[PDB]
Amino acid sequence: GSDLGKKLLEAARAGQDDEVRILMANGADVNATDASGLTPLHLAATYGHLEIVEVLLKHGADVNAIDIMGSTPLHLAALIGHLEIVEVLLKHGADVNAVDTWGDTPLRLAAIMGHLEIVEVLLKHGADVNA
Repeated sequence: GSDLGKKLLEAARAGQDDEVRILMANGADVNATDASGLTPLHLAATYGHLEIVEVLLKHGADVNAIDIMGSTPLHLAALIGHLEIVEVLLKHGADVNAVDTWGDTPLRLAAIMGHLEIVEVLLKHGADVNA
């Protein structure tokens, strides 16, 4: 039979907000992970799907879920450059100073990418310049 968690990951990545809600109401685990540890929240945060990020969080998504590389959804939003998603993640308790496998924080990632508005937001939320 079909895997609801795999469908939830695909709906979160595709930006299908109606399907995300339906899947979860029918038993899809909000914290379903693929082979690399990516959750629906990691995918919605990467693809810039703000409403899906908010829906996932309201349904109990782990805001600080880490994949095999230690990337939290905040790392992914800061790297790509989704400002409103960074702000929503921080509001829901994202670890501003989370360090991935390469020793990078969301602040480092936003800085190297030249995402200055995100840099300022992270710093205002307690990003440690020495982490």
